Amino acid sequence: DEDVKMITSLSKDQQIGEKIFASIAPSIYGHEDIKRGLALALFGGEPKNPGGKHKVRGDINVLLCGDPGTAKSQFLKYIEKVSSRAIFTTGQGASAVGLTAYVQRHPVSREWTLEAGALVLADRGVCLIDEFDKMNDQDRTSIHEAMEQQSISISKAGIVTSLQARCTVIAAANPIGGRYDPSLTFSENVDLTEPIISRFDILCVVRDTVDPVQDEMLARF
Amino acid sequence: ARKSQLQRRFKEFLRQYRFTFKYRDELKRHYNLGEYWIEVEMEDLASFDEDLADYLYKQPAEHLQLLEEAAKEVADEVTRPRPSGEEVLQDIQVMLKSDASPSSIRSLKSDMMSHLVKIPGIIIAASAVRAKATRISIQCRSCRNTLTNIAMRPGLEGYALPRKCNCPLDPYFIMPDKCKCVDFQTLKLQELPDAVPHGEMPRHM
Ligand SMILES: Nc1ncnc2c1ncn2[C@@H]1O[C@H](COP(=O)(O)OP(=O)(O)OP(=O)(O)O)[C@@H](O)[C@H]1O
Ligand SMILES: [Mg+2]
Ligand SMILES: [Zn+2]
Repeated sequence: DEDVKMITSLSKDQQIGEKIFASIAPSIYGHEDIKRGLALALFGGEPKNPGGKHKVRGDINVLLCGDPGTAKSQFLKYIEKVSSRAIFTTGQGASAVGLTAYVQRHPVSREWTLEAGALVLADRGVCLIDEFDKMNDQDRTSIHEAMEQQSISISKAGIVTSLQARCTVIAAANPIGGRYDPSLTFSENVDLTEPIISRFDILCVVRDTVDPVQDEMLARF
Repeated sequence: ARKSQLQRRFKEFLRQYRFTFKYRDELKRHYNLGEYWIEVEMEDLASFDEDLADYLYKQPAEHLQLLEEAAKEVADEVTRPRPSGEEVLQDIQVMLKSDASPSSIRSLKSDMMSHLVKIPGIIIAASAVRAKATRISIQCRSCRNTLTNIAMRPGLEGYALPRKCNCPLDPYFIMPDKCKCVDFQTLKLQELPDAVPHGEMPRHM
C-alpha cells in the first residue's frame, strides 16, 4: 500500500528518468545510450489490434554488435537478474534451455513430455541470446517465425499445435572479421540477413577505439 | 431402498424439467436418431432440486448409475410405439457439463480423492480405441455348468473368477462368444504452458 504512494512520490521527481537510466548496470562503466535503450526496451509499449485483422506488437527488440572485450554479456546477465521472467540462451550450443520445441522422454523424470523452446517459455517475458551469429538453420527459422508471426507451430509425432511466443528479444553479436569496419554498412559487417535485422527496433554498435583517459578510468574501476 | 427413491426423483426431474420439455424432447430425438447419449447441465438440476445436485458433487459413482437408470426408464416411457424388431431397450450414457471455473492441475492433492474435479490442459498422446467387457459368462471344465450375465465394474478395475464350483479347483473359463463390449481409450494430458511456474518442470496426468 505504502509502496504505491512511494512510487507516485518518486514519479513527481523532476529527474526520475535520468535516475532510472543511471540505475541500470551499476557495475558497467560508460555506455549510457545502451542503458537508455535497455530501459526503453524493459518498460515496453502497448500492442494494438483494430478489430481482428491488423496486429501491431509493442515489444522493443534490442540487438547489440560489438568488438570482443566490450562487456556485452554483463548487460545480458544484469537484465536476466533484474527481469522477473527472463530466459538466457547461447547460440554456440550445449545450452541449458533449447531454442526449438521437441517431444521426448525426459532423462530425469523418464516421462513423455513436449518441451517448447525458450521463446515459448518466455511468453510475456524477456529472451536473451548470446553468440547470435553462431546459430544454425533451425534456430534461425524459429527466431524468424517467432519475431514475425509471434507464434510457433509444431507438427511432430502426431501432435499439431500452435503456441504464443509474445516475448522481447535482446541479442548480442560480434562482427564478421572480428573488428567493426566503419567503411562498410552494418548489414555487411554481420553474418545475419537483412530480414532478421529488420525485426530489431534498436541496433547498438560498440567499438574499441583507444582513448587513454577512458582506458585509465576503466582500468581503475 | 432410498436409492430407488433417488432414482425416482431423477426420473421426475427428467420428465418434468422445462416452456418446452428440453430433456424429454432431446432424449426422444437422440433415441430416434440412434445416438444413445445425452448431456446434462448441472445448473438445471440445481434449479430443479439442489439436493441431488449437491449429492452428485461428493458421490458421483453411485448417483451417476442412478441417473443413467432413470434416463433409461424415461427413454423407455417416452418411446412406447417403437418399430417392430427394436424391442430391446438399449443403455444410455450420461455426460455432465457446468459453467464453473476450472481449477489448476497443481491443486490436486489427497483431499480431492474420489471427488468430481474440473481441470484444463493440453493433450499430447492418445492411444488406440480398444474393447472392454461389461457382461461376461463363464463355463466349468468338468460339469460344463454356466454362470451368465456377470456385471463388470466401470473404470480400470478387473474381475476375479470364483474358485469353488457349486470338480477341480479353479475350473472356470471365459467364453468369448457370449460377451458384451464397449469402446474405451486412454489419453495423456499435460499442464498448460501458460500456467506452469517459472523455472519448474510441468506435470502430467
Ligand atoms: N566497461 C567495463 N566495465 C567493467 N568491466 C568491463 C568493462 N568492459 C569490459 N569489462 C570486463 O571485460 C571482461 C571481458 O569479459 P566479458 O564477458 O565482459 O566480455 P564480452 O564483451 O562478452 O566478450 P566476448 O566478445 O568474448 O563474448 C569482463 O571481465 C568485464 O568485467
Ligand atoms: Mg560474452
Ligand atoms: Zn463344475
